[PDB]
Amino acid sequence: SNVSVLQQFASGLKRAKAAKELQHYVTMELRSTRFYDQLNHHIFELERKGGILAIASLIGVEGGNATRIGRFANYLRNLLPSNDPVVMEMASKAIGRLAMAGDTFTAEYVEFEVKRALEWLEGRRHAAVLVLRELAISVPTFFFQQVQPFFDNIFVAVWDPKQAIREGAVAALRACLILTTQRWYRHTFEEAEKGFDDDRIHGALLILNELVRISSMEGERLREEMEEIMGFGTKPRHITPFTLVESRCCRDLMEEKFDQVCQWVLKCSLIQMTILNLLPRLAAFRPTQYLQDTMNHVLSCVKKEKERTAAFQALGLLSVAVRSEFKVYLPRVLDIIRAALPPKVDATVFTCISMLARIQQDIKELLEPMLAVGLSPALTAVLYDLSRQI
Repeated sequence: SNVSVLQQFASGLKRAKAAKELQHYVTMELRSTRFYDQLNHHIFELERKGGILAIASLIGVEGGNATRIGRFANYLRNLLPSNDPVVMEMASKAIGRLAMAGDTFTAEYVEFEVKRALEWLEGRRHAAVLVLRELAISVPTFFFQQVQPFFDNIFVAVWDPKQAIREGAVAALRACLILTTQRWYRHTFEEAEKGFDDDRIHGALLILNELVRISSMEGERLREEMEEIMGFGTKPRHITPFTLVESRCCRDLMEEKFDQVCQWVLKCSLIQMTILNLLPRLAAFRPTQYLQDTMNHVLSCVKKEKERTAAFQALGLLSVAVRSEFKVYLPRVLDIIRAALPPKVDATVFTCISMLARIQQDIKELLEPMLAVGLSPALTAVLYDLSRQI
């Protein structure tokens, strides 16, 4: 569109931007090459979010080509070393979209990014971590090419005093460990124990919970389903239309967690959040001293604010995991819920009530306040699942 194209580009660069990007992608679906490259260069030079949007959308829609990959690789390699937050995450998304394009240059580009990430292992460390996460999720085959340098550099870079590095690198370790288990463990456990022996608390807890959770998917399945929250006999139309190491170390994992949860009860919110997330899975793997250590932190956090959601989620997982011994704290849990509801966050409280059902006739008396709270999709789905199961 030349002039109109440049105008729309400037407008998008200066909700509305998202709509403009979507329209541009839809137009690229139907649809010169030099003009498109020049427009991309103008938006790139000018703001950065619009440039990355245009580059990624045009690449993904129009399809990867040798000239396009060669011209846009320089733009990406210029964006990566220095940029601003949020824009970096968008750039990493664009890198992932280019990675999953499925071209001959994809292997070279992925190896180049992985090697530079390893060399790096703060707009650089976080960028490398995000790229590693995306490549692990998208291309396990080329992500498994470098595993020993992966572990060796990450086990040193993670324990640096940073938060975003921890958040991303733990997820990268999640993907790597999942791939390894589907297809190292001793080195991971040794490094985690050395680090554990307030920054060096939640990282070790996460690393141990990785082995515990991968060994036992039952605890993770409930969390995944709650986070998300025809017939064979039909006659087809007569006219067809056109168409081991994680089990033997899990004990030590739970052991080094029952003490950390008791120690860092209120040290340096983030640590409490991670502990609340990780305790129920460990108890689900192996439930009284561990149970008491988990109960203290969970019950303490439930009463407090800014952690009620995750604390109740952990409480529900604990109720599912421990059936008989958990009944002692039922009056405390019910009283806290009956205190929290009248103020109306409570959607997750309803979900945890559903998981607790996942029973007694007292639920008939408990029906009235939940209904009196009000309408919510979580409440409706919880009631429907309750009627299904019981």
